[PDB]
Amino acid sequence: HKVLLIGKMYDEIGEKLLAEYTNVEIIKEPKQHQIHEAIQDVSGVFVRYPTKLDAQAIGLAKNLKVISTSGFGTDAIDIAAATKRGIVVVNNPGLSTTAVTEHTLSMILALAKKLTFLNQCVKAGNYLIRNQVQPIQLEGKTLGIVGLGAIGSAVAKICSTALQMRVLAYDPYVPSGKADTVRATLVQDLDYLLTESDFVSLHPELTDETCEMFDLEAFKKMKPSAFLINTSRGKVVRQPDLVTAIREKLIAGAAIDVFEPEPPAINNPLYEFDNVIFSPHLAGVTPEAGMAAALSAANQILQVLQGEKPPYIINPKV
Amino acid sequence: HKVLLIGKMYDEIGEKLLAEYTNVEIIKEPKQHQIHEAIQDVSGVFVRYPTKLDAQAIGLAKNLKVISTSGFGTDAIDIAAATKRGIVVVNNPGLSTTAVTEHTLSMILALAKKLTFLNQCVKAGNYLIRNQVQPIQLEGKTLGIVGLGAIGSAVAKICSTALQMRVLAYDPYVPSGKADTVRATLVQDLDYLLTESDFVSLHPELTDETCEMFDLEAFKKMKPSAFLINTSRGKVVRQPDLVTAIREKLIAGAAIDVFEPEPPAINNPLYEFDNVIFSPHLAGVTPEAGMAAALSAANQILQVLQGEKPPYIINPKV
Ligand SMILES: NC(=O)c1ccc[n+]([C@@H]2O[C@H](COP(=O)([O-])OP(=O)(O)OC[C@H]3O[C@@H](n4cnc5c(N)ncnc54)[C@H](OP(=O)(O)O)[C@@H]3O)[C@@H](O)[C@H]2O)c1
Ligand SMILES: NC(=O)c1ccc[n+]([C@@H]2O[C@H](COP(=O)([O-])OP(=O)(O)OC[C@H]3O[C@@H](n4cnc5c(N)ncnc54)[C@H](OP(=O)(O)O)[C@@H]3O)[C@@H](O)[C@H]2O)c1
Ligand SMILES: NC(=O)c1ccc[n+]([C@@H]2O[C@H](COP(=O)([O-])OP(=O)(O)OC[C@H]3O[C@@H](n4cnc5c(N)ncnc54)[C@H](O)[C@@H]3O)[C@@H](O)[C@H]2O)c1
Ligand SMILES: NC(=O)c1ccc[n+]([C@@H]2O[C@H](COP(=O)([O-])OP(=O)(O)OC[C@H]3O[C@@H](n4cnc5c(N)ncnc54)[C@H](O)[C@@H]3O)[C@@H](O)[C@H]2O)c1
Repeated sequence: HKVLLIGKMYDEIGEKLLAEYTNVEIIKEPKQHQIHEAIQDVSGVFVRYPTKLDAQAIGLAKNLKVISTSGFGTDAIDIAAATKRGIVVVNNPGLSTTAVTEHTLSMILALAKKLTFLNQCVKAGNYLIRNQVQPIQLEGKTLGIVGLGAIGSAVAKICSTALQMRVLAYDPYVPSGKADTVRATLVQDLDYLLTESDFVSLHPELTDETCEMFDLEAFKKMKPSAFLINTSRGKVVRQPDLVTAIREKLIAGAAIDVFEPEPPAINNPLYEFDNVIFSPHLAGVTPEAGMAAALSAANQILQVLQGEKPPYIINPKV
Repeated sequence: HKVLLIGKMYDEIGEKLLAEYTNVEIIKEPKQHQIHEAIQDVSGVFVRYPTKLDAQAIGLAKNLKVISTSGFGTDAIDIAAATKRGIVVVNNPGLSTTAVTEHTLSMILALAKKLTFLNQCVKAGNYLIRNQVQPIQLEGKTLGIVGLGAIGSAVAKICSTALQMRVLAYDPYVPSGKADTVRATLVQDLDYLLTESDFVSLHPELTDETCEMFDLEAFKKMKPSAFLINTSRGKVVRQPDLVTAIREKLIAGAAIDVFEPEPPAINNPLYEFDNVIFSPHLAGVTPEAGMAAALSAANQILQVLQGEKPPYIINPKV
């Protein structure tokens, strides 16, 4: 059996696991022709997010039996083309809770302390900015969490207890006792969260219900002094609404790690604003998180080649 | 009685407290001649850090009975000239523990997530940096704390419990039980802290013993992958040693909020490096912290004018 890695894994341990049982070829940032030639006789494919696996490549891969993404997202793979050939598409979700939690805290604190802005002011000799702008004390402020899942709960717990924040959570699919557990208050009215919050951090699953759930109307209800943090999925925010909200001062700032579409263009209208900070979809990509996802991707590839059913099938009908 | 504020307070509540009992004049970023004319008939003086109160101004102030700084630092005031005239010099220390704790966490997390760097990479269209640089997971890393006082203990507590870090503390004037209380380990050998730590955060009092205690030899013992965080006092670091340490990759980065001297010059050699981030001595300057220091400065000014002894006398011999 031969296996093709389109893009490197997040940690070489998954590659050595694969090399012990299959013939592996790795290609980095490939052109389409490289993909076409290397995929023809291969049994398994790994795809480093967010590069795309199209129907032409899938059709050219005569022996292909398993496709594994690098993380949770499967929007870059032509899943329909893979199910038509009966090819298993496999996921690697939920291995980066701690990484994203830490990343969310870093971005909440960064906005609160105005870190990126005050850094340039000092590097530009404007230390006298001490007399103009002031950092925000997180203690006693209200954090609003959209989505009280694995990451939302962990962020909720740290902010209420260690950082002494009041935390509200909006999540229609969770009991109020789950908020109590992490010292938060569940709220059924998103409006109450939006009007109450000094910081809003998005952690919901991307559904039809949450797609673009943060639009202009939401940004109007938010405090003008409040900040948005999005480490969930890019589609949760209606991007031009955020541009307008930032421009017209409907909110005070933003920190985002997830874009729509991905990769974002080099002329994205949000890059202009100084009160909007960015990270290139790395909240879940620490060495520890990458090692878990790499081992998970290798394992699910091997199990399919050995006929054992893997845990994270995206198209269980095949 | 008349009172002069050289620089604004960190919150207008101390000024309204003063105006209720005295005739107040406020001057912002003044030239020396403004200070000389406004100080002659005044009974009390407030000095916004870090502007200087020199012996000429103190000699021109015939009715001056109390000088209060804005915060802990008194190095900008000619204390010797004030004691020669029997003038009380008063401090306002210890009112910003929570502010500095939060600020230290923001800077530890910022360095760990490479925040300022990854922000420019996205704003410059280099989202593909995902494949080059990776953030650091704080869980299980070793934090070394120099100075287990009010702020050091609070930082220690949050990092060991909420952030799941291993914390070592070096502090010759503290029992090992104090480290146990915040889930840290006291270490008597600074070398052990330096060689063990992935992040070193400075929180000691500035003494002869701690002055420039972080020099080149210390930076050599630190891990090349480790980061320095300094929110204590600028004199704790030998500044050109840090420039050398950063240049020659003895440490991996730095986040500093306190300079030597203050204010720092516009051509400070550290501004060049991208792995060194800055804030203009604002770790203790949140609205909540400023309001406490402002009320404390007003109160100590009024008590001296009313002959009641204030709590934070710097020259108790007068
Ligand atoms: N973590 C972040 O990246 C982050 C988060 C929030 C805010 N910020 C930035 O921080 C700055 C402070 O804004 P704010 O939230 O405190 O509200 P603000 O009312 O805009 O700022 C308060 C004071 O700072 C002045 N100011 C604003 N921008 C300035 C600048 N570039 N240079 C010098 N002075 C400036 C304002 O003067 P004028 O009204 O005359 O301009 C005002 O006197 C803003 O530029 C904002 O974009 C950055
Ligand atoms: N919070 C912060 O501000 C902070 C903290 C730490 C590090 N940093 C910065 O982050 C960058 C990553 O450094 P590292 O700690 O991960 O060790 P590193 O070995 O210098 O970087 C690892 C990979 O990233 C590449 N790299 C370094 N700087 C780059 C740049 N400006 N643009 C594109 N690629 C770059 C390196 O390529 P080459 O070896 O060929 O250059 C190497 O392949 C460094 O520039 C460092 O100064 C920022
Ligand atoms: N930036 C990254 O690298 C990265 C890494 C991993 C995950 N993520 C994303 O972060 C987000 C959170 O991940 P997770 O592990 O906590 O997922 P999770 O499944 O554990 O929790 C998601 C929550 O969303 C809630 N939710 C569903 N509909 C909602 C709605 N209309 N309003 C509010 N909440 C709703 C669900 O009830 C659930 O509690 C996900 O979107 C995931 O794709 C990002
Ligand atoms: N950036 C800011 O805005 C700001 C604000 C307030 C305080 N600070 C500074 O932060 C630092 C910490 O403040 P704090 O309130 O916790 O003071 P603190 O008095 O409560 O604690 C200081 C600690 O330093 C310890 N120490 C003394 N000598 C030492 C040595 N050789 N090695 C290691 N430790 C030693 C003392 O035993 C004490 O525990 C101080 O230097 C203070 O001036 C900065």
